[PDB]
Amino acid sequence: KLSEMVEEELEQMIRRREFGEGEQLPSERELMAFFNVGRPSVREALAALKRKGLVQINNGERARVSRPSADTIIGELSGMAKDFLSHPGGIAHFEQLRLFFESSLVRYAAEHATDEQIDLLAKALEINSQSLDNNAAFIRSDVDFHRVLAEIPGNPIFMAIHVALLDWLIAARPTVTDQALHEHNNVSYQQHIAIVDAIRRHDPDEADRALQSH
Amino acid sequence: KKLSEMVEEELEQMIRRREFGEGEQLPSERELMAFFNVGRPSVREALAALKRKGLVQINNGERARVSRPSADTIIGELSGMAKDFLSHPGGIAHFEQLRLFFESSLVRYAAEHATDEQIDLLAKALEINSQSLDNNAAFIRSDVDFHRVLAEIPGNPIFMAIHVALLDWLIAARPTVTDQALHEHNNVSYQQHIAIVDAIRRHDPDEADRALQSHLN
Ligand SMILES: CC(=O)N[C@H]1[C@H]([C@H](O)[C@H](O)CO)O[C@](O)(C(=O)O)C[C@@H]1O
Ligand SMILES: [Zn+2]
Repeated sequence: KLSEMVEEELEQMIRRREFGEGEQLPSERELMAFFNVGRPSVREALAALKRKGLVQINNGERARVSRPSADTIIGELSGMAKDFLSHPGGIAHFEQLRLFFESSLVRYAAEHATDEQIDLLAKALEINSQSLDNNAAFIRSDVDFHRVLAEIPGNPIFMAIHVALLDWLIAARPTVTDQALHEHNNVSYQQHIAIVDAIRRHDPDEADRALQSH
Repeated sequence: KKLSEMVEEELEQMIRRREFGEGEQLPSERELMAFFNVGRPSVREALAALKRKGLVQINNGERARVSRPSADTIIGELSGMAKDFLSHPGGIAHFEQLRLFFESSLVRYAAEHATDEQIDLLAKALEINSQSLDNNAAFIRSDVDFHRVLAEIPGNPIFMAIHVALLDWLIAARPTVTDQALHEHNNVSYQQHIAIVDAIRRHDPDEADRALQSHLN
């Protein structure tokens, strides 16, 4: 069990950046005095770290830390984020994460959007008088509103982030029906109108409140 | 820029607006060429991108059928997007601003909702900042932990894990200042952390937001 404990502490020390990305790990003898454990426990812990891919060890050299890659960190977070959606409280936690992003977007637009950008937002809400399918018009207005909103700050990754957050939720649910989208879109349209009204008034507090009115 | 990208974007928007439903066949390549007035190579590139994005399914050489991205496709797309942007000079700045937008909402939340116990957790994190001003590694750990304490205030385990992982990557990625600059550089970060906590103690979200923007802008 001692070997598991030095393994866990060494893994945490690696994540805490107490060791860089070099051969930085101490020798076996130092690890023994550091933890007050025997050479077998130290040897076993190092072997487990190597099998996990956390260190490189050659020919009785000193271990070299190899931090988890971007893909493994991302893989862990994404599996966590995906699993939570199967629980009702996971859906609530993920909606709040999305809300944090959308709050900052609507507050930023209210304080920084030019008149040209505000007109772009309002145009996204413009429903044609001759529109034959009002439900389709609301779906179109919904997509177009969020694209303009997410692009206002000029950051080229924001739009992909916003779309990924909605896609993430949709992917865990069975396909949305046309009928349920209709009442959701009607609700969304009202909330978008109030947000744009607040952005026109350059009022971030009002914009945030229209977003959160639930 | 490219004609194929223009066809890609318009087709994606049409898919997301349900101008094509979920599961039906997209019009044929020939129909798409006339619809957009582009050549077949542009249509094929566009459809290939839509397949990569999980917006269409094309199996065993069939015609494209509208689908929706799975979790793995979404993750793959975000990871490819981040690698493309980070390969440009200064691209990491786009993610620094991403962290800032999320943390702005977090500190506003903290100012309105933090309990007295949560404020004490924050004050304790400031103490570890003050004791770490002369070691880069230690101060970076104290800096990350300070923002972790903030990120735990909502009680949201998904936001906290992702947000902290993001800022931890960003803070540790910045090249280290020289030894002579280090003490005062860390002190600037520490003083700004105090101002964030002070605004949260006064339950003033506007003040907390302003202190956060001086910290990260
Ligand atoms: C003077 C200065 O720029 N300090 C910055 C520090 C350092 O970049 C970091 O500690 C590595 O030295 O990071 C922050 O605290 C942070 O990202 O949370 C913001 C702060 O503005
Ligand atoms: Zn900081």
